[PDB]
Amino acid sequence: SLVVFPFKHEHPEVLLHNVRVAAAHPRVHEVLCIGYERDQTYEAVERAAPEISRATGTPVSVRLQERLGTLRPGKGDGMNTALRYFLEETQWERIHFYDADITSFGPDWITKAEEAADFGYGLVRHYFPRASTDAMITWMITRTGFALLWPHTELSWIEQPLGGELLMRREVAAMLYEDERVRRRSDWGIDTLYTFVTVQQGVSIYECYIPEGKAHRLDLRTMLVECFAAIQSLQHEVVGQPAIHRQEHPHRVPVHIAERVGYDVEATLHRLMQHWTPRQVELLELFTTPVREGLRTCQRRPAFNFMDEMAWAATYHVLLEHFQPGDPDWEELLFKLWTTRVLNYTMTVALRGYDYAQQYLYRMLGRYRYQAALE
Amino acid sequence: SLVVFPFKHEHPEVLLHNVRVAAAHPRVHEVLCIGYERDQTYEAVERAAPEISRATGTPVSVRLQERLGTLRPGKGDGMNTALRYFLEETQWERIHFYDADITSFGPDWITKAEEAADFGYGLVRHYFPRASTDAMITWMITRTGFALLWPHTELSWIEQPLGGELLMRREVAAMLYEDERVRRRSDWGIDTLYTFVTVQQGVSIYECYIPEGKAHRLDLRTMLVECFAAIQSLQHEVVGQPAIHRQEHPHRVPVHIAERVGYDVEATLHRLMQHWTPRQVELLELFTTPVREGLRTCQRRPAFNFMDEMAWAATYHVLLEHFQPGDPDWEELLFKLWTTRVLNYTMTVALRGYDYAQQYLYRMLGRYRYQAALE
Amino acid sequence: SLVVFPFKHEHPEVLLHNVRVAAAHPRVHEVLCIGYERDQTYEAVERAAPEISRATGTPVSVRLQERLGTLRPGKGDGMNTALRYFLEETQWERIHFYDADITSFGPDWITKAEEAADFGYGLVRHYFPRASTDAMITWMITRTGFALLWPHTELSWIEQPLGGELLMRREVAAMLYEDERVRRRSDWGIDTLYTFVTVQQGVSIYECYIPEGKAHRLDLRTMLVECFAAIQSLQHEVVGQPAIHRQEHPHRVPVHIAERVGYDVEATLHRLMQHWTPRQVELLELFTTPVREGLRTCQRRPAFNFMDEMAWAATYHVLLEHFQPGDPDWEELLFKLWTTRVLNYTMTVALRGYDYAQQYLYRMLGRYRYQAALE
Amino acid sequence: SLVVFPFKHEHPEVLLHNVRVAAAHPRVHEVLCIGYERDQTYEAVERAAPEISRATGTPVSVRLQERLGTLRPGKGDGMNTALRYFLEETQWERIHFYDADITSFGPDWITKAEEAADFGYGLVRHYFPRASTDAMITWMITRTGFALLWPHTELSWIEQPLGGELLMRREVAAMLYEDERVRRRSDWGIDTLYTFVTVQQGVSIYECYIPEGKAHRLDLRTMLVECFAAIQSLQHEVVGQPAIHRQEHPHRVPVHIAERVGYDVEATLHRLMQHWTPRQVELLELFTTPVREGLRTCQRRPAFNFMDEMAWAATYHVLLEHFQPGDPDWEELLFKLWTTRVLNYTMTVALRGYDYAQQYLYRMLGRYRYQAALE
Ligand SMILES: Nc1nc2c(ncn2[C@@H]2O[C@H](COP(=O)(O)OP(=O)(O)O)[C@@H](O)[C@H]2O)c(=O)[nH]1
Ligand SMILES: Nc1nc2c(ncn2[C@@H]2O[C@H](COP(=O)(O)OP(=O)(O)O)[C@@H](O)[C@H]2O)c(=O)[nH]1
Ligand SMILES: Nc1nc2c(ncn2[C@@H]2O[C@H](COP(=O)(O)OP(=O)(O)O)[C@@H](O)[C@H]2O)c(=O)[nH]1
Ligand SMILES: Nc1nc2c(ncn2[C@@H]2O[C@H](COP(=O)(O)OP(=O)(O)O)[C@@H](O)[C@H]2O)c(=O)[nH]1
Ligand SMILES: [Co+2]
Ligand SMILES: [Co+2]
Ligand SMILES: [Co+2]
Ligand SMILES: [Co+2]
Repeated sequence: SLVVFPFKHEHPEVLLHNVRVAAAHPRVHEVLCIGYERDQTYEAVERAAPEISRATGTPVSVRLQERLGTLRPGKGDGMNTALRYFLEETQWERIHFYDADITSFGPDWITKAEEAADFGYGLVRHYFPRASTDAMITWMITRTGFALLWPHTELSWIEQPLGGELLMRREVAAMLYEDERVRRRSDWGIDTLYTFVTVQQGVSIYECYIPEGKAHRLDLRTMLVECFAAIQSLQHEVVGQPAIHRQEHPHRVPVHIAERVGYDVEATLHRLMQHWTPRQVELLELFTTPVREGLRTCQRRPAFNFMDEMAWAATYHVLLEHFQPGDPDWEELLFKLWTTRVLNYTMTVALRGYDYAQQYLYRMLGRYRYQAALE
Repeated sequence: SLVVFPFKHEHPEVLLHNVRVAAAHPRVHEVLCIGYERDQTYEAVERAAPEISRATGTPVSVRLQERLGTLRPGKGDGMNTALRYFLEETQWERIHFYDADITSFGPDWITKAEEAADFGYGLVRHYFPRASTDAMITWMITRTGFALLWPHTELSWIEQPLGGELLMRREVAAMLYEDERVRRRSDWGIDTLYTFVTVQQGVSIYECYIPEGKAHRLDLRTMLVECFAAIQSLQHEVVGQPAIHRQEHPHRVPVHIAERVGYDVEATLHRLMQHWTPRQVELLELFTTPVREGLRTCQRRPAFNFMDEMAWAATYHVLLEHFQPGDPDWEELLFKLWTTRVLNYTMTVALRGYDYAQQYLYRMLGRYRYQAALE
Repeated sequence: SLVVFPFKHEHPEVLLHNVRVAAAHPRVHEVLCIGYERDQTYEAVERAAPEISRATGTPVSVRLQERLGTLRPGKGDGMNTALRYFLEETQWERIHFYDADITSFGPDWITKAEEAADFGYGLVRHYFPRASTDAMITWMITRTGFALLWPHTELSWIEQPLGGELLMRREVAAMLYEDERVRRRSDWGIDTLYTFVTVQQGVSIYECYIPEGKAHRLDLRTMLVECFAAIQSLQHEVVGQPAIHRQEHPHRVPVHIAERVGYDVEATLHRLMQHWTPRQVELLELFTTPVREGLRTCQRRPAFNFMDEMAWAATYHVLLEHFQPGDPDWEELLFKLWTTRVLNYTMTVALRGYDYAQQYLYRMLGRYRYQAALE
Repeated sequence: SLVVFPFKHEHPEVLLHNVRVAAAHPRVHEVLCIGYERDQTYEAVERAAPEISRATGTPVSVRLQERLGTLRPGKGDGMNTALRYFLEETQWERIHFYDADITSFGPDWITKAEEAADFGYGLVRHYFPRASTDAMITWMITRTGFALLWPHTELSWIEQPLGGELLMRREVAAMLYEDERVRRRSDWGIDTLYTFVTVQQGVSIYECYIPEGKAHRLDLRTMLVECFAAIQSLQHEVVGQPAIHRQEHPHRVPVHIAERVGYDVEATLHRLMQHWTPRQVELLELFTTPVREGLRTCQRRPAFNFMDEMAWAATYHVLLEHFQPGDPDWEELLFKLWTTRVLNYTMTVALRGYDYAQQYLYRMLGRYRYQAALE
């Protein structure tokens, strides 16, 4: 198997540790790191590589990403470069991707994915326990979108559709790399695209649980806009009824993960009152009253009680239809709109406890799916 | 929709309450109670029925079960009689079954099923939080069997395959009632059969979670042997890869359920030393040494440490191949064998806490599925 | 025993229920309700009383509170009126107080206190599980104060020093009513004074745990200022080393209590920007820089990250030394100061989970006790 | 301070690690290991000592225990030897004891005790989270005894009265070593005696919480009889009302501790049926019927449902009055009697979950204290 670590700016020792873990694994035949630019991380890896592959017997190499897509040159280009290399320059049966920033990485992650692949599956996705104010793009943007636009499909059931830790087999990777839609997604939209098109092609999927969680490095705005844009670009797509989808049963959350805070609330409330623009005030005219009045209040004081579940779904539709990717005002507006949803969820749900928050989030997708199936 | 309550011996007020709840529901067009015999429960319902249907506007009636199967006349005959009535004497689009003994029954159960049915599903199964020493037939017999015999299929993933609370639509019911295999299962085997053949036909299934649990009346032996027999009778069947199967994400277990005890341990230990027979001691010759020696010890003192996970799987295969349904010695032997498994799980797993027990049980099915895929 | 319910404005049926519970208890010899004014609740009780005491055999009566203290005529006057009545016009050995608003009241509360009293104790205080954003006066004002000013004593170890549910025996009541310091505390300061002087007199105290919690009616400002003022007035008091103090071991919090929210965050954030005054801005000159700059920001936008644990202790000392009871500006400033503490605790601690929040609060008192012992 | 590790047979590296931890601690001026005999552990320490003390600057030495008591030469003699050494041959202000077998020992244990000592306390006891089937001597024998014999005192409130991890200051040590009762307790009875007489002298006590628990090496019979014997020997003692006793607030149990099993159930059930004697059967004549009949059943099959809470208290009184220390039949009978109590608790309480078990155990002491205060 080929194991791939895409990296942009990262601590050399963190990446090197993961590289060494992967190389030492009996089922890994090659390690490839794909870099954004030729920075210090890059040179650090390039120096260590001869040594690592000499010690473990499995070859390790670095490359810059190629420009394969047509959006902002980001992780997509990184990942698709690995796909191309994997497909065109190696003979290996399977490819793994893991984020380079991971500090809780162990041989077990590779084993669990390899074993599931042996069982037949075409895509194996790792998924993790998460703090109740983490993963707000995942929940309020990706999974919400999937639920609202493809309620009868497997999409919204996938636990971590943005996750960069997965194993695909050669034919699945070929399938995706062929696909014009995924190829062009050079930015943060790439994981969304991998998730969507594998499901749309009826690839069978297993979700691995990694009980110890994904410790990593601790931009949010860019990721938010590009994820939403990814969903918007797919909105007219047609998806068949489910292929095989199974998920390893989750363990209880680790205490240290259940007990941490996703963000700085004071700073977020502040941020909500900044970067206003007469054009944004105008754009709000497109939204339902509660939302329009709600968000306008944020010029003077933080307001978010208005942005409950049903308000957010209404807002999501309007965004789907009018959001202009690349327009600074629309991006700021999406950022602010989403922020109020996060804040509302934080104060009315997250503050009720980890378990309450989980039961809520799942019920939220269910309510969205049901509503969607009504129209 | 038609709502059906199969009853044998039950407290009249308990059943009448459930009947009244169902009749009052806006989506229920008829209630049917199917009785084993014409006892006091029966006459109680028959007297109340004119009154209830007058007050709610939806018709309510009682009938004796018909003899439709070829095994012991039990619940199967009860449920298939309802199927027949539903298919042949009404025009309704959907049928529910709920156990008559349920005391925690509420309009919600009907709503959740009807809503899932609207979504498209062919079978909707209710499932509940359960005490860690409950559902030992479910886990050690049914789910174990499904995992060991059809590891690549959806069968072992179904949460409560013995569950009597479900909704099917007309074509799914027709399809089951048609089927020689389910029709003949007049005994406790019926839920196993409903579960098996719906999955084998690729019916799409949704599992509803009812967070408050299923409070009901608190024979075990009969149920055990007939459930095992059901599985044994299906052992040569071939099952395709999964159809659509989705399950509502579960809430945390209610405290009162997590904190209760499934059985009397002292009495069970005693029961293990009773009803011995020279023929049973001989039959043990067919089992691996640890098991044979283990079970033999039980003539003098309770012993069960020997009956771990791998020992039970070995035992299971031997049972599948040699267990003679209706033979008193085999039934007693199955009962004792299983009892050791339950005791072993109780002392080495359940005693470790509710969560540990759950993570264990799910991993057990996984280990069994993996092992089965190996041969 | 005499059981006493002090009431101001309450639902007649809620109080009448509690009255009836107490009167029906075999250990209760009289029930007394003490009213603030002769409103509808009062007339409701006065009408029902003859009937209740006829049915249960134990006498029930209502009275207006007398003016016995020298601050705002509030709960103190209510409770001391009961004390006077108890001591001067009855011969009973023990007196209970319970808030009239309680809806989870049961004969058990009385039993548990009566049994503890039998054991020998002089004061029995009931304490309950509480939502993690509840009891912010209790934690940030009363317990904090106790820990900061009397670190070596039992005071800060009392679970719910503001609690209105307790049982005292005749001599304890006599001792309190005698005391000019407690007599004069006619306002919300009274429970603080009851707690302080019983500990100062070395009365032996037992804390009863009521596992179901105290459901009650759902002013904050007046209570806040009067509680703080009570502490301030005691600040030069000397207190001896601990007498007997024991507390029933707590059960796990009920889910419904752990999962509810103390307050409306948006509204609180808004309130923090209101009722400013040039005089308040000036008064801030007396506080450390982080706090002064912090609170000032609140004229434009909510700010509270600055008001951590240590910042709060710093603030507390300044308040102890300069806060003028009755001065509208000081009262407003204390309200805002405390609100920022609550917000800080909410976002950095409470959001981490009920358990984390409890471990934190107890460590906070520890950190405060230690710090105080240093000077 | 002097830190003492008493050892009998232990893994050299485990003890040496703890010695090195203690010596490296800035507050520790000397380490002393006290051995049972001159075995391998002993020689291993004797060799390492020069080296350790050389490296840390704080002297380390080993000695055999002196024979100072009049019972079996065990741990008591070991600890009292340390006491003597401390008092007679050093000038140090404080002494710690820690079990030598501890594998989760850290500088933190010493710090927490030293800081509490700084606060004024005479005795500091460490206490830990424990598995719900651990500490059955502690609960069913020591705490139960203290509750039943001295209900109005602090004794039954001490968390871990058998605990070997504590810090005492010079005068407390002197006071104990002076005392004929404690001196003569050369066996396992010693911790019981340290606990009892410090409380009887009104020494102020603080209980430190060590949240990570006490991992140690995994005889039971001997310990059981000598702990019971200790309590029996004190039964006519008179104890005053409480001196100062405070306990650090506990954190949530670590998962790994909540999830482990204190013993082998099958083996225990077996053991209950062994080492019977006609004289034991006769001795049972002294006990209440349910118990006499119950225990007799154990000759044929395990029985324990009979040995609930009230049955155990009745049994305890009989034992207090008739148990003959040193009589093999009485010792066997106590062992069996206790074993049924443990089994009953295991099956009716422990199996209900860790929290339920704790709430139960504390209520048990409460029920016992109340019952005791009745006569
Ligand atoms: N090659 C490449 N890697 C990237 C790029 N952007 C992010 N990454 C890497 O993708 C992985 C996930 O990114 P990260 O910033 O940790 O986002 P996270 O998903 O929030 O954990 C990390 O290894 C990043 O170094 C990019 O533009 N090119
Ligand atoms: N008609 C009919 N109903 C039965 C028969 N046996 C059991 N039942 C009913 O089927 C439902 C489930 O039975 P129950 O004894 O509660 O088993 P459990 O809850 O699944 O353990 C109850 O309503 C019983 O009254 C039978 O032979 N005929
Ligand atoms: N007699 C009298 N009772 C009062 C007064 N103020 C409050 N109470 C009562 O004291 C009890 C506690 O007050 P409540 O408003 O519920 O405060 P809580 O402690 O936050 O629950 C209730 O029964 C009130 O009706 C007062 O001025 N006089
Ligand atoms: N000096 C001495 N130490 C002993 C004796 N018996 C036990 N110990 C030590 O006392 C400590 C506690 O004993 P241990 O067997 O671990 O019992 P437990 O941890 O309380 O169950 C350990 O360090 C033992 O090595 C004895 O007779 N003499
Ligand atoms: Co990352
Ligand atoms: Co039932
Ligand atoms: Co109230
Ligand atoms: Co030990």
